[PDB]
Amino acid sequence: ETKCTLKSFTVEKGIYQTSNFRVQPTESIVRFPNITNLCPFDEVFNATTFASVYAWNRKRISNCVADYSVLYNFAPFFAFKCYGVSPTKLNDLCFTNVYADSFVIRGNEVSQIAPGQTGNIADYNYKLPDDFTGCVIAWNSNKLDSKVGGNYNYRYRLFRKSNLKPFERDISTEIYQAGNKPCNGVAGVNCYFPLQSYGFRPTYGVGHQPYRVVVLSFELLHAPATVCGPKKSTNLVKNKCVNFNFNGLTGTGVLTESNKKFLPFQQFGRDIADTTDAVRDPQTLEILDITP
Amino acid sequence: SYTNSFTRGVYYPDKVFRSSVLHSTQDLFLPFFSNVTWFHNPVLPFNDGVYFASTEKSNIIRGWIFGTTLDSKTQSLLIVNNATNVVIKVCEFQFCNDPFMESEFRVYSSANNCTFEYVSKNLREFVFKNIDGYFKIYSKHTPIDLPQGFSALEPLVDLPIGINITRFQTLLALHRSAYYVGYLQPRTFLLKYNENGTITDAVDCALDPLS
Ligand SMILES: *[C@@H]1O[C@H](CO)[C@@H](O[C@@H]2O[C@H](CO)[C@@H](O)[C@H](O)[C@H]2NC(C)=O)[C@H](O)[C@H]1NC(C)=O
Ligand SMILES: *[C@@H]1O[C@H](CO)[C@@H](O[C@@H]2O[C@H](CO)[C@@H](O)[C@H](O)[C@H]2NC(C)=O)[C@H](O)[C@H]1NC(C)=O
Ligand SMILES: *[C@@H]1O[C@H](CO)[C@@H](O)[C@H](O)[C@H]1NC(C)=O
Ligand SMILES: *[C@@H]1O[C@H](CO)[C@@H](O)[C@H](O)[C@H]1NC(C)=O
Ligand SMILES: *[C@@H]1O[C@H](CO)[C@@H](O)[C@H](O)[C@H]1NC(C)=O
Ligand SMILES: *[C@@H]1O[C@H](CO)[C@@H](O)[C@H](O)[C@H]1NC(C)=O
Ligand SMILES: *[C@@H]1O[C@H](CO)[C@@H](O)[C@H](O)[C@H]1NC(C)=O
Repeated sequence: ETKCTLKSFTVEKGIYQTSNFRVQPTESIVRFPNITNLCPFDEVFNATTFASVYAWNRKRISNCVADYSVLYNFAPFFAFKCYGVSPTKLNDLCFTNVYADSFVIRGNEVSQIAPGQTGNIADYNYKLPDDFTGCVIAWNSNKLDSKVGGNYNYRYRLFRKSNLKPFERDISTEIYQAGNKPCNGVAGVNCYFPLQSYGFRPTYGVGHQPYRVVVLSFELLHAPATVCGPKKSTNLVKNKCVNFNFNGLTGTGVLTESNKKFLPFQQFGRDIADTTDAVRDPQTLEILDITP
Repeated sequence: SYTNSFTRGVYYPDKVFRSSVLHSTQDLFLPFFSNVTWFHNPVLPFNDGVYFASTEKSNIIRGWIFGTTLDSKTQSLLIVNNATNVVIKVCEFQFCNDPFMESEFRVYSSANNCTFEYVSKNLREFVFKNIDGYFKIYSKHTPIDLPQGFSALEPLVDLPIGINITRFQTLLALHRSAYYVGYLQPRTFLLKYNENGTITDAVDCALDPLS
C-alpha cells in the first residue's frame, strides 16, 4: 500500500500516510414517538345497532393515529376492496380526515357500493362518486341482525323523483306521486310509501342475509400535519457505532448515558458550531450523548 | 394610556437544550423599550403575534377569543377558564359584541360545526403566534403598570388548526356580588444561555450603536 501510494517500487526511509481507518456501523435503529391518541375504530365497527340505508350514520375521525392492522388482520370480511390506495401501504400515506359511513344492506347488493354503479341502492340511497379515494369493506352479520319472525327496522328506500348526487342524504318521507292526480299525502292508487323495510330472517339464503358495511373515505385538502399511520421505535442500543433515527433526527454515532439536564420541553442539544450532540429518548425521556 | 416595556417578551425560539452560548436568532420579537397600550374590553388587531401581560390576585382575565370575524360564517378559536379549568374550543360561534350564584358565560350564543374541542400579586405573560396552521402559545407566571426585569417565556401549547386570524379580544369576570398589548416584529436578538440552559439576558441588536 505504501508502494502504491508513492507510485514506486523502492520506498526510502520515512513515514508515509497510506490510508484511513473508519469503524463500521451495523443495523439502523429508527426511534419515534408512541401512538397515544389513536383512531377509536372499536366503535364504528362494533356498535350494537347499525343504522339504516336511507339514513346512514357518518362519523368523522379527528387528528389521531390510525392502526389499520387491527381491521386488516381480524376477521373473515366477505368483501374487502380498496380503490384509490393500495391496501397494504395504508401506513405511509395519510390525509386530513377520514369518514366511516355505515349501514345494513342485503347480500346481493354489496356489489353496488362502488364508483360507477346503478341499482336501487346506488341511485336512490347511497351514491359513491366516480373519483373515490377511500376503501370499502363489508362482512356478514346473519347471527346478530336477524330475528326469527322478521326484523322490520331496516328500511331501504326504493322511490325517488331523481337520482341522488354523490354523497347526499335524503330522509324525507313524502308520498311518491306516480300518476298525474295529486294525493295530498295519503296512500291509495298511484301513490306509494317510499320505504320498503327488509324482512330479515335467519333461514334465508346467502345474498338475502344482512351484510353490514363500512366505507372509509380519505380527504387531503390543504392540512400540513394531520392524522397519520403508525411508525416504529426499535430498541435503543448503547456503546456501539449505530445508525439512529430519533423522531426525525437522523444520525450516526455511539450513544451513551448522559448526566446533563435539559429543560422539560427540550428534545436535543447542540454544540457551538451547531452539531447535535445530545438527544432525549421519547419513550423513557432520558438524555443520551452522541459521540462520533 | 400607554406604557414602556423594558426587556419583556423573550421566549425560547424552540426546543433543543443549550448552555452558556450567546446564540444569535432572527425571529418575531417584541422590541425592547416599546410602546405598549394600557387597558383598565374592545376588539384589537393581531397582524403578527401578540404579547399580553396582566396582574391581579383574583382572576378577572378569563381567556381570550380569536379569529377574523368573531362570529359565524367563518371559524374562530375560543379559550376560556371558568373556576374549574381551561377550555380550548374551535367552532363557528355567535359572539356577543360585548362578551363576558356565581353564574356566568354570556360569551356566545352558538357553537356550530366544532372542529376541535378540549376540556379538563401575580404577573402572567403570554405570547401568541400563528404560523403554518399552527397556533403557538408561550407563557410565564412571575409573581411580585408593569415593572422592570428579565424573564423568558416557555412554550405551552401547539394547535394544528388551520384557522385564519385577524382580530382578538379579552374576557372578564363581572362585578355582581389592568392589561397590556404589544405586537411582534421580525428582529434579531442575541440570547445569553446559562449553564442549566435558561436564557438569563438578551440584546436587541437594533437599539443603539452598542447593540
Ligand atoms: C366487540 O365488542 C365485544 C363486546 O363488547 C368484544 O367481545 C369481547 O372480547 C374480549 C376479547 O376476547 C373479551 O375479553 C370480552 O369478554 C368480550 N366481551 C364480552 C361482552 O364478552 C369484541 O372483541 C369486540 N370486537 C372488536 C373487533 O373490538
Ligand atoms: C410510550 O409508550 C411507552 C411504552 O410503550 C411508555 O413507557 C412507559 O413509561 C412508564 C414511565 O412512566 C413506565 O412505568 C412503563 O413501564 C413504560 N412502559 C414500557 C412498556 O416500558 C412511555 O411512557 C410512553 N410515552 C409517554 C410520553 O408516556
Ligand atoms: C406611543 O404612541 C403614541 C401615538 O400617538 C404616542 O402618543 C405616545 O407618546 C407613545 N408613547 C411612548 C412611550 O412613546
Ligand atoms: C366550565 O366551562 C366549560 C365550557 O363548556 C364547561 O364544559 C364546563 O362544564 C364548565 N364547568 C362546570 C363545572 O360546569
Ligand atoms: C356548518 O354549519 C352550517 C350551519 O349549521 C351548515 O350549513 C354547514 O354544512 C356546516 N359545515 C359543514 C362542513 O358541514
Ligand atoms: C386567509 O385569508 C387569506 C386572505 O387573503 C386567504 O387568501 C387565505 O386562503 C386564508 N387562509 C386559508 C388557510 O385559507
Ligand atoms: C442551575 O443553575 C444554578 C446557577 O447557575 C446552579 O447553581 C445549579 O446547580 C443549576 N442546577 C439546578 C438548580 O438544578
